[PDB]
Amino acid sequence: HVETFAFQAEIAQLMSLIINTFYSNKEIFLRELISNSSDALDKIRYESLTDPSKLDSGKELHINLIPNKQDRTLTIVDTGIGMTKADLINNLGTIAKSGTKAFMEALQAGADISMIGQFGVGFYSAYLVAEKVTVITKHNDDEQYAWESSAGGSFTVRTDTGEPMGRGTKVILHLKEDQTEYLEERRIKEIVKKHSQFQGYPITLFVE
Amino acid sequence: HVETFAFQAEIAQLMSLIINTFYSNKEIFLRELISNSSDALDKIRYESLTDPSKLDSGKELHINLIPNKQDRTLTIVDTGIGMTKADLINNLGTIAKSGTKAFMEALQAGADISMIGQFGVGFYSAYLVAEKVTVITKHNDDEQYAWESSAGGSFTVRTDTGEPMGRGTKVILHLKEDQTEYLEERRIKEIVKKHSQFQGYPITLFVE
Ligand SMILES: CCn1cnc2c(N)ncnc21
Ligand SMILES: CCn1cnc2c(N)ncnc21
Repeated sequence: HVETFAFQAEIAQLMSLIINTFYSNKEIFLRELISNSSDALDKIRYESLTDPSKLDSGKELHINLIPNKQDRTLTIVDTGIGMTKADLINNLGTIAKSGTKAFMEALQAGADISMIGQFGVGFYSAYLVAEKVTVITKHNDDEQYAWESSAGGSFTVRTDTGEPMGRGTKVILHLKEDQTEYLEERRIKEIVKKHSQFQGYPITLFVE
Repeated sequence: HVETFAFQAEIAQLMSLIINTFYSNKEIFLRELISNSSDALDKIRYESLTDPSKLDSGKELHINLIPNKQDRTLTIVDTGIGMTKADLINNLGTIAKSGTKAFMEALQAGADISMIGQFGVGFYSAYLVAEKVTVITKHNDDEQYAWESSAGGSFTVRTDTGEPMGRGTKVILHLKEDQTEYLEERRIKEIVKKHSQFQGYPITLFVE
């Protein structure tokens, strides 16, 4: 079945600022989520150094970028450590609150939105370009789940019925109608080469 | 007793470049290590969300900066997750190698040293200002250890005899003789306010 939850009020308010506030360097959402995938991979790798059996769910450590003009979605796939039910419901929220509140301070007090990842809340930069975000995720210790929000204050969590992925995370961006440039091959290569490309696992772009 | 180990050749070569290569924005070492402390704290906090008993070794989550003109040392203390014997010997090394090799690519191919933390190897920026670095560390699952290097290719690891700290990490910088400006109160406040001060735990400076 499906459970509906409210965002914490500060995450709710950050999400409203991102959605509305007119801002035209929206391409940063992609380095932020590639960066989140990098971290996830570092974590399952690190864990696998004292327990090779954590990799039983997959040896491959990579990030895939999969545009789809027909569904109008850009998907970021990584084979990182994934996320548990408590992560999606309570735990990531709690860790996010301070980063959030602080970021909202830096926003109304000078600084620009490109600095979201410096406060550990880059994930929400998805809402620059996406109307709905769907996250399919699987951690060694837990079931596969789907998390979904279109913002406006709430989110859903159901255990995921569909195709098993073994371990990792798949962020599905349902792109706003004026944001389709991010489904184009060379738009994508340009950003990926531009920003993120220090770290550090293979980033493969799937051509349609 | 004391065990002596060789650095991996790429860490050895990064450490030589940092030590020698004349470079005059050396104040970045401090945001890099404050940033490492921030991460450590995020990790023990995150872990404590599904197991409050991880905090049995200390509820306080903070970073202390302790200059000492007499011993000529600047110490960074955090009550983060700390580091185990395998972390100091094998595990952090392994995770560092790619970041390292890549950073050395960016160094001889344009980019400047301020970008060390972007490759997850900021810790080594200590050697801009320190001749010897001593690290006292304690993880819930392991004994207290001391790690020490003056570079030139090797490092030591002994189980730490002295004053128990409960949990966390204490980075002791034995400052080079021309680097004593980093023992001054307002030098320290200036850098700490300048760079790092988005995230996100209390940073307390101890006055002598
Ligand atoms: C910070 C939480 N978080 C955000 N993105 C991810 C991810 N792709 N994999 C695992 N955890 C994540
Ligand atoms: C990346 C490894 N690492 C570097 N610094 C620390 C630290 N203070 N506490 C825990 N781990 C650390």
